[PDB]
Amino acid sequence: SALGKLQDVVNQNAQALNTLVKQLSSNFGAISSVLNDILSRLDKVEAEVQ
Amino acid sequence: VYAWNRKRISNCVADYSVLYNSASFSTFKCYGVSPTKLNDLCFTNVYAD
Amino acid sequence: SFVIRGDEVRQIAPGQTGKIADYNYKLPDDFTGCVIAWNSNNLDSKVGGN
Repeated sequence: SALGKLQDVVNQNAQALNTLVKQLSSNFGAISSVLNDILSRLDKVEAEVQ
Repeated sequence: VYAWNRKRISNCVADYSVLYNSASFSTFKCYGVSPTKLNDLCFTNVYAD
Repeated sequence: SFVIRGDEVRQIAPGQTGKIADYNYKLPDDFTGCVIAWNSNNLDSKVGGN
């Protein structure tokens, strides 16, 4: 545990990138989080809203 | 309509353009997919009620 | 300006498909304008057919 100040800096930056990547799996109210679902399921005017 | 009949559709190739351009239909609507795009998709199953 | 059957008036809109929108008259997805239509069964129909 002696170098905890330096490990805390490594841990916070890994936690922040892991959070930023997992937010790509969110819908935010769209029909899917997968952008290729929206583009393969819907036509232009309906897709642009999602 | 109180006893609605379900047909499972499987093991086959469709053509939904032949359906949505058919002269037979007085109304046609879709949800979660757009009718123009259906011929590019696949499904684990389809059901007709 | 043109004549179509009453079913087909829905196809005279931006982003549509079907034999009129596909093979006869296509509007662009960013159309700016007005679509105006009226029944002409008093002029464009005939007994035995026009």
